[PDB]
Amino acid sequence: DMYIERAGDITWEKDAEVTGNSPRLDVALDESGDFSLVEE
Amino acid sequence: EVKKGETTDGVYRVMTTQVGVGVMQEGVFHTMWHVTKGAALRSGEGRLDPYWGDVKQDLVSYCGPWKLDAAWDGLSEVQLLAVPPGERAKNIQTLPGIFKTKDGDIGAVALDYPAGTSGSPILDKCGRVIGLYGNGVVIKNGSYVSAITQGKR
Repeated sequence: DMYIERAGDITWEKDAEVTGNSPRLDVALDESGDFSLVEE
Repeated sequence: EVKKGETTDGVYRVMTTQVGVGVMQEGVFHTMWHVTKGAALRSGEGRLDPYWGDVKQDLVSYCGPWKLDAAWDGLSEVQLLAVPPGERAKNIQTLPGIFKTKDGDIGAVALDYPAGTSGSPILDKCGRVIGLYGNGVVIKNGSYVSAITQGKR
């Protein structure tokens, strides 16, 4: 069995670290809800 | 002993070992399906029972219908409110990429966090949850890209 415990408020933080790129990917979503990359 | 109408909105760890993360808003708990697999959750005496769920969307709501409807504007940067297992919640700003499927385009964040972080909320500059983190792909270099998974209100 599972339970939940509080982790914080949902707020935008000013001066948060910015990182990561913004890739454009061709993906496929199957009926199980899993994403996979599309072969070239 | 609470004022009538009081809730406790916020972000929560889904524990079992942290298996996921979820959003409490307007009395409904929102997380990803693969985190709880539609199982009931405990909230210290109170028990949360599933209300709506979809395996393909990988989303589930407890105590009521899905309440989150804000969407990424396709243009501005977002913030992942990452709640990793064993670490404090922390905001990460990023410009989303794009998942392109045969049925349209979805925003995606190129941020890499353990599996127990699934269900962490993604925010617009208003602080509105535009989706949940934790369902995506691992690309060739081993890094993880997550879709901005949003439900319907």
